[PDB]
Amino acid sequence: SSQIRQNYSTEVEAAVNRLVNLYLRASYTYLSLGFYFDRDDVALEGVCHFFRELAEEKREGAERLLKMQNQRGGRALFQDLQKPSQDEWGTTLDAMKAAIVLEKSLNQALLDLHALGSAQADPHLCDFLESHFLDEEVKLIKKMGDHLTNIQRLVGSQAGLGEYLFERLTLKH
Amino acid sequence: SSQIRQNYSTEVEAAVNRLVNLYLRASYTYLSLGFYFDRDDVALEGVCHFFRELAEEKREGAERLLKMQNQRGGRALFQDLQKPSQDEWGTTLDAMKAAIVLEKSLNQALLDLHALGSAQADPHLCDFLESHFLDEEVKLIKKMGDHLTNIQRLVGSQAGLGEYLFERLTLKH
Amino acid sequence: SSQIRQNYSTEVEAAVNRLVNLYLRASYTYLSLGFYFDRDDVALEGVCHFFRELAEEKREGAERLLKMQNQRGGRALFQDLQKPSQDEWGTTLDAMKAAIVLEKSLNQALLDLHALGSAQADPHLCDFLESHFLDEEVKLIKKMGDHLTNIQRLVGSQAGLGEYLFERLTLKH
Amino acid sequence: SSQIRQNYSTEVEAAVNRLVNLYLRASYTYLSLGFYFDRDDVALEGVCHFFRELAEEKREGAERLLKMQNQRGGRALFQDLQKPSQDEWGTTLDAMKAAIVLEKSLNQALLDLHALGSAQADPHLCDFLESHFLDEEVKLIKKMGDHLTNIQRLVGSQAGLGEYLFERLTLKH
Ligand SMILES: [Cl-]
Ligand SMILES: [Cl-]
Ligand SMILES: [Cl-]
Ligand SMILES: [Cl-]
Ligand SMILES: [Cl-]
Ligand SMILES: [Cl-]
Ligand SMILES: [Cl-]
Ligand SMILES: [Cl-]
Ligand SMILES: [Cl-]
Ligand SMILES: [Cl-]
Ligand SMILES: [Cl-]
Ligand SMILES: [Cl-]
Ligand SMILES: [Cl-]
Ligand SMILES: [Cl-]
Ligand SMILES: [Cl-]
Ligand SMILES: [Cl-]
Repeated sequence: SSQIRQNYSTEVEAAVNRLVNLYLRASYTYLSLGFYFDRDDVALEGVCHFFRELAEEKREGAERLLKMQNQRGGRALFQDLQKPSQDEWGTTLDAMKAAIVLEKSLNQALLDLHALGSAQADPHLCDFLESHFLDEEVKLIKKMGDHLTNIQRLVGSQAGLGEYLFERLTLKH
Repeated sequence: SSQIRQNYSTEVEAAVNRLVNLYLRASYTYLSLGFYFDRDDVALEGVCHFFRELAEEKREGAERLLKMQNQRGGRALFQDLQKPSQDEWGTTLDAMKAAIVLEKSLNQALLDLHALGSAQADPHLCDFLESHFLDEEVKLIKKMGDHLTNIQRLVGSQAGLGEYLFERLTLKH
Repeated sequence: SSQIRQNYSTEVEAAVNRLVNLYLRASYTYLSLGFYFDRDDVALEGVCHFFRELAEEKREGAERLLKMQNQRGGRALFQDLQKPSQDEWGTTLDAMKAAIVLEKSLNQALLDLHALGSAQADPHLCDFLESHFLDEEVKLIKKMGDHLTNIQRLVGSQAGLGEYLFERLTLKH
Repeated sequence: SSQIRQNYSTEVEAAVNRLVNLYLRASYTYLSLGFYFDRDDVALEGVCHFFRELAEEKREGAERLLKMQNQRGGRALFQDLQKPSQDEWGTTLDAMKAAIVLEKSLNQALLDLHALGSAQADPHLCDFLESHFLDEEVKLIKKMGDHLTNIQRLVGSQAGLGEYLFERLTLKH
């Protein structure tokens, strides 16, 4: 491919491009989740901020993958970005469940790429994912699960009241 | 009218005087809303502060209109100020709905003056309203709508509890 | 649509959603332009930084449109994001010409939305575009044109040499 | 071997000693490259500094390997250091190509040691190489490739002029 490319399979190169597309899709999903909670008829500004911050983190993930692709001598290829799965996201409970599902899918794609790298004997790819993605995803998913449990505990008691309290007393605003 | 007056119609001059009267009326309404929430039998001090601050903003709006009237070479004319529409304002929900209606009426008067200025080819009037009124009104109305949604969410759960929480955890105090 | 919506046409609401999609498309295009110049076989890091910064500005444009859509009581709707028009962008000259074409298309969409707002008598939309988009686009397009002229002057003399010099002595790095 | 040695194969111990010899050889090569560019008849002081800094980094690599060898309870063994492959290194283009070849050979030796560690089930060796060598080598090789492209772009235009410009405007001096 390149003067610099060394030990970098076409299979990993393509899988990295696909991972960029997944991260950018996830970023777009979080942009939609954030602006839904800014609606005047939803108006949970801590929830909007929580998802806007995730939008930024997923775009920064994609950018780190793209930097690595060029450092390896691979070639970035972009594809269309599919729109998010919903236009309206329901309650904070519904939204957090959607978010966990999303992150679990990202985490499965990271694990699938790690396994490809291991099959291709590409230790720099495995190190990169271990250094910058896999621990961050486990930590995020635990935080989301904690939030889900707290929202569940709250909305089981009194849904509107509970959703307000969660936004006010757990989420940053 | 004046050594300085230029491109400033009698129709806009009169409409500006009427707008001053509307802004001062709105200021008076917010003074009544604020002191109602300071009643010992209502006692929502964040709500009182929210409306007292709006009272001040509407009087500052009127004063900016008056400064502009004199900068254009128009003549300020004051009329009686009608008392606010209610003597007691109900719950925080009722009060916020009254406030949104009030602001929407101010915003319609601004839009009507903008349209007059455009019909009279008065771009300094249009710039002035765009610079100092129209965006501020859209922003305020969105904030009020956000508050309304949060109060609704709260009082649908448990009215007294919800009203206390909103005052404590959304409004500044 | 909403408790707050006032003077906000369905035609402008839809056109704003389309403008968000154009700005996000442009952001994606600039992401591809930036990472192309980071290729080891292209390696113009000031050019990469110039387009990455534009990527960020166009995503911030989209986010400002989305905030305004919610402030007006419109509803954000997202569509698929088409991939950029090229996978490889040629020389700095070719890339800057692509970028000017892109910005001129954004500027035409802004002008078309301004004209719709004027036809719908929506002065808050016109103020918003005048305050935050139209001057910034004219300024950017002039800068790009200046760059284009300098690159042309350089590559007409000695293409590789000239492209290096432009990157080193005009672009930030 | 030792009171402390645990899970540390003789095969990895020997391969580490060989890697020390390769890193010290590379350090010596970069010392020769640096002083060649300090010749009065070559006189590219940014190029001299670039290779002297690499000389230092490769000796620090060797020293880190030696510290790890002792931390594992292996025994350092030193062999003769072969002289660099050339006495005169040509142009900056020629020198950077020599340097990339050198670094690719170091990177292949690191990958070969990683594979040995994986075959021997030595995760501390794999972690050590991933923490301190493999990412640094990928980053260095990308930088060198970027430099190579820029030098090529320059010397294709006007060789002496281009080499001066690269030294002056890319390399630190
Ligand atoms: Cl392959
Ligand atoms: Cl396509
Ligand atoms: Cl690993
Ligand atoms: Cl806020
Ligand atoms: Cl007149
Ligand atoms: Cl009277
Ligand atoms: Cl105007
Ligand atoms: Cl107090
Ligand atoms: Cl309509
Ligand atoms: Cl679709
Ligand atoms: Cl305007
Ligand atoms: Cl840099
Ligand atoms: Cl052994
Ligand atoms: Cl010997
Ligand atoms: Cl490892
Ligand atoms: Cl010196």
